[PDB]
Amino acid sequence: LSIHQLAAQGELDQLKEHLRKGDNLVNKPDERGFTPLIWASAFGEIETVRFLLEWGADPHILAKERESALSLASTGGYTDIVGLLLERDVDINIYDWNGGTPLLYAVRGNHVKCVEALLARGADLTTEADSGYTPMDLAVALGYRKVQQVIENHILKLFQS
Amino acid sequence: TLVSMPPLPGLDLKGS
Repeated sequence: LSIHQLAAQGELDQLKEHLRKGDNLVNKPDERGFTPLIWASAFGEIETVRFLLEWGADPHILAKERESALSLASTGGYTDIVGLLLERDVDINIYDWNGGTPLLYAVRGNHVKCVEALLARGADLTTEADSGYTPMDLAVALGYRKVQQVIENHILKLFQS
Repeated sequence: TLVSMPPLPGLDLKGS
């Protein structure tokens, strides 16, 4: 398996062996521009994500259509991975050409805890998808009532001590 | 075993 697939599948012992030399191979893009970290993030492989970040993998890298580790983790509702990436100062509002942001993806997947985490770290609630929907618009239109409540509780705090 | 990168979802209401 490629290093990308080793990362995706959480084959960490094998991944460590491939990386042994410790050069820029950690950030190697595949044919679509995905790094091992993006693959691990997209599959919720927390231990592999932790290892890659601690090794020094660049969490900011965008793939060929602007996909990021943060947006793919958020799409899958992987709150703990989202938190790990945000501790490395990734752009919480990263936009990609599919039209979204981490917050939009977390809302679209009904990922309550991930929405909560993104808002707690200051993700922008005003930013519309290219489709014209804000995160609240999506939550309301889709009937995701707990997501709606989480958004409402955050909005409360924005305007009150 | 070669796993497939998930898509970023559409941000409209298509497919609910």
